[PDB]
Amino acid sequence: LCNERPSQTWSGNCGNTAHCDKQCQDWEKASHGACHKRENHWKCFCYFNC
Repeated sequence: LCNERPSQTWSGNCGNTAHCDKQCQDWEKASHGACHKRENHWKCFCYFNC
């Protein structure tokens, strides 16, 4: 189940979603990551146990 968890590692705003996708998998221990806008802030969300 791909639990879309907010930016742990990543800071404020996101753009390099390719980086985000690693900065979740490698750093933390998610399946992957992806950038999304929430409250006008692009967060790198991580996606675990997918």
